Amino acid sequence: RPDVETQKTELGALMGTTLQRGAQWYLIDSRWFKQWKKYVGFDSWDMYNVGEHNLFPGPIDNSGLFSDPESQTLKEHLIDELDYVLVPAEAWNKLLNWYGCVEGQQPIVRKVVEHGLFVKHCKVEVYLLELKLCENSDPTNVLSCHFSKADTIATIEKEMRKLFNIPAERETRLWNKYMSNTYEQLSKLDNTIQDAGLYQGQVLVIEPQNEDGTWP
Amino acid sequence: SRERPDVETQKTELGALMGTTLQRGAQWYLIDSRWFKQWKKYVGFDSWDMYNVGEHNLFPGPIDNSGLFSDPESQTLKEHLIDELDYVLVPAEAWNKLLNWYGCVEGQQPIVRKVVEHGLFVKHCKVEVYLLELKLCENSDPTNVLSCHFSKADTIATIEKEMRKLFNIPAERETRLWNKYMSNTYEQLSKLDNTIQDAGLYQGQVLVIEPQNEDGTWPR
Repeated sequence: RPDVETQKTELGALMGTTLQRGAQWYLIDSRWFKQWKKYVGFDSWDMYNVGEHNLFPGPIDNSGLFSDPESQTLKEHLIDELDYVLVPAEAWNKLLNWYGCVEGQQPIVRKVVEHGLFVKHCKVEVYLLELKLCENSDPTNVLSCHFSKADTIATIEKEMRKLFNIPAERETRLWNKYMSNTYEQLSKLDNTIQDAGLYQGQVLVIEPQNEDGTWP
Repeated sequence: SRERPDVETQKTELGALMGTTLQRGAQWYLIDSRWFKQWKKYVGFDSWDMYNVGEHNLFPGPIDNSGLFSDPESQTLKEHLIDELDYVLVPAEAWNKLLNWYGCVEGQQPIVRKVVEHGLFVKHCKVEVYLLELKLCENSDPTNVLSCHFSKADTIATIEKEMRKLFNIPAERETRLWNKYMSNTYEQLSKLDNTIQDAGLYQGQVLVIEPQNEDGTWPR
């Protein structure tokens, strides 16, 4: 880990990284990151470095972002710039090389996706859609799976063929079980998961065409 | 009194505004996404629909933002609204067209916000939907606290400029600005240079300005 002046410079060179679709960004609790800035005097370019030595932040600690310490599920309702900051891969690597991280904490990496109801703009997708997937012929075998809001219904079917070994030449119908025994067919495989209005923990069942031609 | 062109023209005029970038100082408007997604379906903005586009039963009616207020009367914006989920932001030209075309529910004012540069690391232009509220007070009258709203991009110096105004403090009079938030002790806000976001001030936080006495002593 080089001295604070050098850490300010190397990370300052990354100040202007733009969001590009598909790029990976990392979350850092802003408690840790704000302390780091005070330590290196990041928000101040004077002849003499202004960092505060006793604010040495130690290992990167994201435990504040976690609902559970064991599982490191992200808390819900975190606000960018308030609860955490987003750093490009290059900056994350520098900070991690320099400080290490709290034992057990996996890096919080997320991808840039393009979205918008009107104007399109990029953002880092911090919360993915969690779905429960199962196969018509064995409704008890249920798998949790996470999808991007920008992924399509096609993405989902494809994933389900993979998880349940449904031949790609076979015919399928995808059903949203949105109530006890009430189902809607997902047939517009072209559109995004948002366009479909699926909720977190939503149950989807895929139904393969029987080998004879019939339909369960 | 109402000019509204056909849906294809509506689609094209708004489509032409989609290349608008966020620029510091620009004014953008919030529209409840429920209204806006219905307008998109009505005009076939995303895809053509042979059975629904232009049809009267898709007409979205007057722009209605009431689902965005926490207070009907005062039209205060709910907190924790999510961009692209609860509302969409549109450029001023687009807002003008939509309001002209459709009007709005009687009594509703436009929800207008400005683009600022901010960020804890990378600085981004973003529409600032929530200003930061701050309680301000003189050292000599801690019972008199005014509430003010500041941009996250505003500087400590901007707050001092404003506190001097409110409490009538002469330019040549020196001041100290004090910040005590969950602390046990007053910290002095000394770097007038940095932004409210840099300084990490919190919503509804109190801060106090202490003017130097004329004789040179300090009140604390």
